[PDB]
Amino acid sequence: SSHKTFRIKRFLAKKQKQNRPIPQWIWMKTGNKIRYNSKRRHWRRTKLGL
Amino acid sequence: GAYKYIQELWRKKQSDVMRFLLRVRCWQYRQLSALHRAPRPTRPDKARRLGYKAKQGYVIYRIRVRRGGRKRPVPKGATYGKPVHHGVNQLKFARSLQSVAEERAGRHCGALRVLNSYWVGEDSTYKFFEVILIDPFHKAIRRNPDTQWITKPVHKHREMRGLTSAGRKSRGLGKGHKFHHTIGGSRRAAWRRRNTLQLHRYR
Amino acid sequence: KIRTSPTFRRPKTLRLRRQPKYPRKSAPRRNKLDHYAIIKFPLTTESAMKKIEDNNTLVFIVDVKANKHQIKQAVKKLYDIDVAKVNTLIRPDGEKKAYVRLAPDYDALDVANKIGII
Amino acid sequence: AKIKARDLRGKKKEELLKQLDDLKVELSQLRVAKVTGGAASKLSKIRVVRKSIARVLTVINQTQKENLRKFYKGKKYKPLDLRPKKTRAMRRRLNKHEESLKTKKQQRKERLYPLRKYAVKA
Amino acid sequence: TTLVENKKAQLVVIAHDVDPIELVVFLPALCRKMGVPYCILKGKARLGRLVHRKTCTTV
Amino acid sequence: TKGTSSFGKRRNKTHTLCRRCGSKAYHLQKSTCGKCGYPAKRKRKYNWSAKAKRRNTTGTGRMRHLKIVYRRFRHGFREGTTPKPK
Amino acid sequence: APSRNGMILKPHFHKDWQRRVATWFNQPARKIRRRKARQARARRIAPRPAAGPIRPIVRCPTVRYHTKVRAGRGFSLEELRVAGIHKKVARTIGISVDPRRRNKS
RNA sequence: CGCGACCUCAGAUCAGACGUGGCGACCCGCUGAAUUUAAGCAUAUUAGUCAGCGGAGGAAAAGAAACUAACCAGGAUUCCCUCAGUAACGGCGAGUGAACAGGGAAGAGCCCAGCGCCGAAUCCCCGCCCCGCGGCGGGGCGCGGGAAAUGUGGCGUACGGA
Ligand SMILES: [Mg+2]
Ligand SMILES: [Mg+2]
Ligand SMILES: [Mg+2]
Ligand SMILES: [Mg+2]
Ligand SMILES: [Mg+2]
Ligand SMILES: [Mg+2]
Ligand SMILES: [Mg+2]
Ligand SMILES: [Mg+2]
Ligand SMILES: [Mg+2]
Ligand SMILES: [Mg+2]
Ligand SMILES: [Mg+2]
Ligand SMILES: [Mg+2]
Ligand SMILES: [Mg+2]
Ligand SMILES: [Mg+2]
Ligand SMILES: [Mg+2]
Ligand SMILES: [Mg+2]
Ligand SMILES: [Mg+2]
Ligand SMILES: [Mg+2]
Ligand SMILES: [Mg+2]
Ligand SMILES: [Mg+2]
Ligand SMILES: [Mg+2]
Ligand SMILES: [Mg+2]
Ligand SMILES: [Mg+2]
Ligand SMILES: [Mg+2]
Ligand SMILES: [Mg+2]
Ligand SMILES: [Mg+2]
Ligand SMILES: [Zn+2]
Repeated sequence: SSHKTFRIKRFLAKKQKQNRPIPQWIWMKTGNKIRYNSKRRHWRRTKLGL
Repeated sequence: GAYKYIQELWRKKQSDVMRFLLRVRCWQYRQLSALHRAPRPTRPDKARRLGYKAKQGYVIYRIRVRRGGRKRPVPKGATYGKPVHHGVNQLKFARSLQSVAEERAGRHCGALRVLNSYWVGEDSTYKFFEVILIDPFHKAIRRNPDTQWITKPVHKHREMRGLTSAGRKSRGLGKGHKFHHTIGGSRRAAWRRRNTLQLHRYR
Repeated sequence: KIRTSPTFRRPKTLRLRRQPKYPRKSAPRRNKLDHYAIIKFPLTTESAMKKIEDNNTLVFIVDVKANKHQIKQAVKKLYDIDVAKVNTLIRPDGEKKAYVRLAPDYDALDVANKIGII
Repeated sequence: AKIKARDLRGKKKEELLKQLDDLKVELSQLRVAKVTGGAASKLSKIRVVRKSIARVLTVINQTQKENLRKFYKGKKYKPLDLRPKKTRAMRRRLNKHEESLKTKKQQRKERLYPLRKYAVKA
Repeated sequence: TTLVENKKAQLVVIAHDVDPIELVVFLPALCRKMGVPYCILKGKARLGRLVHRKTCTTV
Repeated sequence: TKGTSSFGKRRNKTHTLCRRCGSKAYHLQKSTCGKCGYPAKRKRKYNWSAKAKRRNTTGTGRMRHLKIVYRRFRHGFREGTTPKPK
Repeated sequence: APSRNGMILKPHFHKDWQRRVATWFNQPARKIRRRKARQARARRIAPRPAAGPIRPIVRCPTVRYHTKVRAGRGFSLEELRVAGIHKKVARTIGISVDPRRRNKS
């Protein structure tokens, strides 16, 4: 909604920042088990709660 | 000493003098609120023999308790179960009215500690008790060796765990053949000891 | 004396002022949102460049706690420039973008070269 | 160069503040370089500048509160921050004197009948 | 009361308005039987002004 | 009209996020939290849900003060002094 | 269901006996702890007897046991004053005292 | 009328303190079922148990007889073995069910009120001086202020005491 509140806007800001993929240089560490970000979220599939 | 004379006076409650005193005092207490500090004990001798001293740190609260039994807080009828549990009216509460009194007095005055309490009046619908309370942080108390026992953390909230005289009179504890069901800490401790299998390593 | 009203009302008593015998906390809290932590760094995007070249403004981003008065005071102290007005918006990323329009007698492009963004 | 908290203890509060201000100015310039796109050298040095900020502020705070404790050393009433922060129960606990002082009756009993040291033949 | 029942007292002054009356209600009869003269005086405040305290029931 | 066409009228929400536990269980007309009972002073907690007790308890969060308390208890709550200067 | 000749039994296992079963796997640990505490006490009281104060001769109460003697609680006040030890000095020199016990014979 | 005590009762962002909430394996106090068994079921059983509420500690609770006994008598409390699946309870059905004595672990006893006698001989706080200080205490000085006779302290408590 265009008529947001401040708490909700901060919440959306944090998850918008979280929704980025993984940097490539981490895939090259010594003890690395991570191959892709499994906590991704698409705006149409998963509806974020709220 | 006058304390003895006051003691027989208060043991002659059916006398016209004490009856007049009790009637007037009961009327005044009823007109007052339900939980208020008294300026000083109404029965100094009884307070002294219950452990009250005329020192800074001992306060007295006069409190009022509604009289009667206890009905089961179940909706209109409908005690859903077997007929042995359909009763709701003639039930009685395990603790005494004096215990309920000092319990709620100590709950309201949370930073003080309950010593004891005594009966000052009653009518058909209320009972009036005076409860002795001690401030465990006043230095005239903390510096006195014979009364700094109550400043220990273990004695916090005596009246709610049932360690004062009124609560003790209802836990069914005592010496001898009359009190077999409480050997050990309490009734629950006795039950726990009796209903427990001891499985030794070799049986 | 006499009572002309049938209502007893609580009499006006005397209320003393605090005369504390020791301060509650030892020292005043240090001002953490000061003129250096209040403005973080200026934007250097194409939109910001167009705004500084045309509207004679500057574009910064700040933390969400700053007022427009605080922002303009900080800009005045750090960059010794007079400020006409401030427009703020909380960006969807989370910071507070601030458009600071200068007094006409200063030049936004010159101030930008002085600061180092261009 | 390498600002370290051992040659900063002997200084005076005014040049402490001035040095802090200079370090803050340098940090602001470094952040400007970061956002505009700068050298890995500056991008690395921003951490050093931040830690210099941290240790200068630490020295200031430590000296200030140390002088403040020295000031409140003798007085009976002192701020809660300067009071000892042990656990709440330990602050509520009886103090060392009154947990030791005893009644005249039983100290008289102790002096009249002290506990003896004995042994029994086999 | 202990002086009166030892008959060591020569007269007893009792304040008239002790707020539990029971602390003194027995005292006139005891004083009579011991034969000690007693009087009832207005004001425990002014009676305890004799001593240097706020209040006193009997002197 | 019992299902699919009645699912379309769901457009205003009955719960929001609350200030104690941050879960989306704060009923708006009751103005209470269904998970912690926020307006009440005491935490909502029951013994018929061991899982619910485990989901948020003392060992779950950050232990910001309590782990420091542990580390200090291992030495006896020393104060005032510092290790011997070099 | 009952079967051919046998005994009819009454197991008291109809409560929830499994939520409270007291096992004894720590019995050796408890014995070791008790004896370590015993040794610590014995060597904190350096020259004094390990078993504590002396205790008096006692008959057992009932008819089943009234032919045997054992150790009592403490020495009574009457025998203590006959022997000439003081009430407050007996237990400071190592003599147990109990003021509750009579002396019939 | 006014002034002054005292008693009751208010108001303070008055000076200095204290409580709230969390965890909750163990503990203390209330409240408290129904599945189930009885080959049905209503008393009984499940069970003073689950769920519910309140309150602590490093353990808690209990505890120094208004006891057990009937002996040639034992002697605070708590725990273990036994007593004992016993005396007893029970549509005397299903089922339930202790205690004394005996052997061990541990071992520790004490204080008031009241009755009395000592010139309130008692306690708290403020200000000042010296000392100590991260458990705010020691000494001295205040014709400093209060509490207290509607009872503080010393002696003293059933084993008697003065
Ligand atoms: Mg959709
Ligand atoms: Mg009950
Ligand atoms: Mg009774
Ligand atoms: Mg005494
Ligand atoms: Mg609604
Ligand atoms: Mg709770
Ligand atoms: Mg068969
Ligand atoms: Mg204040
Ligand atoms: Mg019941
Ligand atoms: Mg059946
Ligand atoms: Mg069946
Ligand atoms: Mg059926
Ligand atoms: Mg039935
Ligand atoms: Mg039952
Ligand atoms: Mg439960
Ligand atoms: Mg609590
Ligand atoms: Mg604790
Ligand atoms: Mg205890
Ligand atoms: Mg106790
Ligand atoms: Mg006794
Ligand atoms: Mg026994
Ligand atoms: Mg057998
Ligand atoms: Mg049963
Ligand atoms: Mg036995
Ligand atoms: Mg032994
Ligand atoms: Mg006395
Ligand atoms: Zn919540």
